[PDB]
Amino acid sequence: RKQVSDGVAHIHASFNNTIVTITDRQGNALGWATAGGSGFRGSRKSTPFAAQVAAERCADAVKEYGIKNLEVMVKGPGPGRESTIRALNAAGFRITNITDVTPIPHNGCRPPKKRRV
RNA sequence: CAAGCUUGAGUCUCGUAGAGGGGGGUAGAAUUCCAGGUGUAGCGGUGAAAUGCGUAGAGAUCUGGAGGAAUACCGGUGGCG
Repeated sequence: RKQVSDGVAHIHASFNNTIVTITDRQGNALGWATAGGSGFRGSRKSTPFAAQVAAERCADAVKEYGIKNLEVMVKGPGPGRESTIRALNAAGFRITNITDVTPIPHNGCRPPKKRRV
């Protein structure tokens, strides 16, 4: 548990959940928190409020590392794309960059079939 | 039947556009898998769940590798056959 002061907030904003992982510049994870692990199951898990409290709890899992400036890498179409960024900025964090890294295949693999719901 | 004619039908000259066809090569993004680092209790999924994966360390993230398939943007009641 040494001091970093330079982190990256990897937000995995899926349709069903939101996973926030704070790593250093190299990519080694220091702490993480999810919407499902913050007391939300089912319908409450895929909400911007659950993502916000997950970003709040993940920012507390790295208080021993003393991060002052951290990057934001958003990935996924689900809710909590901007809610986690707001919850990270409100937690006393200097957001230096925000980046969308959602994977886009250049017409690669075949996706599953449509749901006849 | 015989001889014609050039307007139908073709040949030649010079260019133009095109996912037209057959063969070979190669590029990047992504999925999956394998090995390793960080890291910890969830992940995944749904109307809600459960089956399923996960403390034998999953999911997340980072690095390297393997393999196959299809070619985002261009891209368009656009083009060729």
